Amino acid sequence: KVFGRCELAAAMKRHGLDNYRGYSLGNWVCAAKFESNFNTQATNRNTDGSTDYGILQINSRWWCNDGRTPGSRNLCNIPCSALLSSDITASVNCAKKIVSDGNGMNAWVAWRNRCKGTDVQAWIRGCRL
Repeated sequence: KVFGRCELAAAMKRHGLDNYRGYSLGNWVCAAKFESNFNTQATNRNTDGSTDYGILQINSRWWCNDGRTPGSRNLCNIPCSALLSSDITASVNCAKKIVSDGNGMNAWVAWRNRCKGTDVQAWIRGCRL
């Protein structure tokens, strides 16, 4: 499923992310934009052989099991394909463990490089929330 900016925003607030661990809604939307282009089915391979899954590109090294990542953990106790559903519940819930892990949203390299220190508000501009 490919979300609209505001739809994704709406769903993310609904699922408890607005100011989750201090991170306003615009951060999560911006991160989603640059990780997956709002597309729930997005997959990409990392240089280490792990794969990134979903709307927020959650990775198999630590957070999920995809059956082909040797020497990895499954810290969100999920198969990585659960992260590609049209329902974002699993991705959000897992994002909350990641984001609560010490490094905050810096765990997402696209957040720190593209969203951090920028006007993240603009990502929710014109949405009913």
